[PDB]
Amino acid sequence: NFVMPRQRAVTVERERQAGKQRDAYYVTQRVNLQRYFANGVVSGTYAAS
Amino acid sequence: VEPDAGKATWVAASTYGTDTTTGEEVKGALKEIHFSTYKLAAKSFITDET
Repeated sequence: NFVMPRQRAVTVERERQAGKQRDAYYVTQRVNLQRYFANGVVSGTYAAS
Repeated sequence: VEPDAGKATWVAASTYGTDTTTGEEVKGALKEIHFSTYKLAAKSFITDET
């Protein structure tokens, strides 16, 4: 529990056509974070005053 | 017969791509020139008895 699923890692790609006096880099992955059961994380408070 | 070209507008020194703000040069039309050949003629005669 707390496991992060992914089906594409970080990749890096680039163009030039149909640019215009430019080269440009793209980076795109696929991922998320999931609370499996109900609980097992606790924090605060630690409020305000 | 083609025509001259052209004028290109220089950039504003800050606009280096997206977008370049240079001229749009319109594709020069090839102009036809056609030639027309006119005719003339003359005739003459004499009779064999003259």
